[PDB]
Amino acid sequence: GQKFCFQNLVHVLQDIRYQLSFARLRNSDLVTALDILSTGTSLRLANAPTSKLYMLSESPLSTKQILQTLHALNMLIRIRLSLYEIIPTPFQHFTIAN
Amino acid sequence: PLDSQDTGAVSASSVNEGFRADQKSKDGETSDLIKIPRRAYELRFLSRSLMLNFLELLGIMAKAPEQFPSKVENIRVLLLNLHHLINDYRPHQSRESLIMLLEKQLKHEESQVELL
Amino acid sequence: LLSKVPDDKSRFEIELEFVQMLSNPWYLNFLAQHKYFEDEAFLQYLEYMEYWREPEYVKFIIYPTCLHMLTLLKNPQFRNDISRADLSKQVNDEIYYEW
Amino acid sequence: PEYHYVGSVDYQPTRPSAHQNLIELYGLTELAKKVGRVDEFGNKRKMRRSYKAYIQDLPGYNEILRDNTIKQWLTNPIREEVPIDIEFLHHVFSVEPGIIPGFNPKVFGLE
Amino acid sequence: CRCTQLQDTIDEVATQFYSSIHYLSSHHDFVPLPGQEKVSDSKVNPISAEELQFAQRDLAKDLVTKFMQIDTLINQLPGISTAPKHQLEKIKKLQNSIEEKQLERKSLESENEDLKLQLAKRIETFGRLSCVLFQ
Repeated sequence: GQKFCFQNLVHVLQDIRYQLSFARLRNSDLVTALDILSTGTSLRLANAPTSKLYMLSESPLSTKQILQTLHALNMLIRIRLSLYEIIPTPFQHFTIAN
Repeated sequence: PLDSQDTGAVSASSVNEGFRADQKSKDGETSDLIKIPRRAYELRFLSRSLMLNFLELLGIMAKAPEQFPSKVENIRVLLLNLHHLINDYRPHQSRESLIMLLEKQLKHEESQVELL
Repeated sequence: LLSKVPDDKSRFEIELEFVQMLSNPWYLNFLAQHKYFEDEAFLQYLEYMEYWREPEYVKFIIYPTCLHMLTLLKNPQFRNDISRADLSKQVNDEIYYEW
Repeated sequence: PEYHYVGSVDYQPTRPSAHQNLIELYGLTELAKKVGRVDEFGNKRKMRRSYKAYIQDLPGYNEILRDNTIKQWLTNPIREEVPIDIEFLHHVFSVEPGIIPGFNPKVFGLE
Repeated sequence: CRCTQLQDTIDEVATQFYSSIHYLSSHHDFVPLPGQEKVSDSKVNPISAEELQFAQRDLAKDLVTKFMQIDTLINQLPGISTAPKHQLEKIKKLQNSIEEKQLERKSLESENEDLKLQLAKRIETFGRLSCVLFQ
């Protein structure tokens, strides 16, 4: 019975420690909460390679956007080509199309 | 639940307090002749008290083990009060952390505006 | 065509828990093995799960992952690869690391 | 100026204490003398693993068997008495002197 | 930050309570009295008498240091009004502030992108012209 007493005390102490973890409260992860305002876990996607490879964008594509992409793209090929190192001389005349 | 857990709901709560808007309470009472903030003093007090109650516990183990339930109850309420009170500290801390975050967004905003 | 037998309150308790299940990757893997992604009804029910992103509703959801998981599952090639065990482990490990 | 819950309850020590030599206290020392591994003179005490020490006194070659029936006779104890008709058993027990096959008197252990 | 860590320290204290007692119960206790010490060596797993004393002294030191740490952290603790009015007002000021700064950014950003389009056109003229003429 005396031994049982020792053990029993240890178990009660563990139990109240358990209740202890149940009673504390920790400062909010506002980051995750704000990400979930916008309905994704932005963290888990950016971080993950399998997410980013299997991620897919929202289906709307702004057609005014895609024009502006095109403009910036053409413009960027001009950038490249003007400072692209090697053009073959038969290629020396080029048109930066649409 | 729909709201967070309550300390009075679990066991007996050793103290109560409230601080006014834009004011804090600190007083000078004598145990080691302290002159310090009032919430913190109640804390320190509960902690040293817990220390002592544990010393008691060791004793009642080496002298009469079957008596421990009483004393571990002392211990338990002391810890639970410690926590309930620390919990009373947090909401301001969460708010000021949000403040610091909003301050970061503003800083990025003004810096981005000026860079532009 | 059996008559529907649902409950109002119960099915939002349930739809919350189901979203949670969607957070688990292994549940997605089993789901794919069982070829639940073959059914169009399932995919419409997924869009019905989109109601859970709304603020008052998402305020209830416990595990954020599911939301992300849901957008992940909108790609069908992803569905056939969560049938795969290797990718499954990749996903689990990816959370575990974020965690 | 007083901390809470400190000395709230007074307790006397436990009635028997482990620190006391309980063998003496409850008078088991004579038992230990009688059954211990070591004699009080210091010589060793031999104790058969079986109870042969008591079968040793009794006549006959006696094998040691394991039968839990007396336990069962205690789980299902019987009523207060059984009827007994001496004359019938006298009649039943008169047996002809002829031999009995397959039975040896080794159990008798006369020789 | 501070508050959560201190919370962790009191949790640490409780864990130390039962951990300590359990360690002590686990390790050798046999005390002979009058009689001679004798052990069930296997189940016993004894430790040296000196090892015992040293270990319990060490355990006391660890616990008292934990309590000192909690005390000093309580001193580290800065007093704050439980009332959120001051913070809330700060909050509202920041939100209004970032709002108006965001409006200014938006105006200057539209003007920016218009400018960018203009210069981009002049660029494009330059590039095709230069290429053709020199080549």
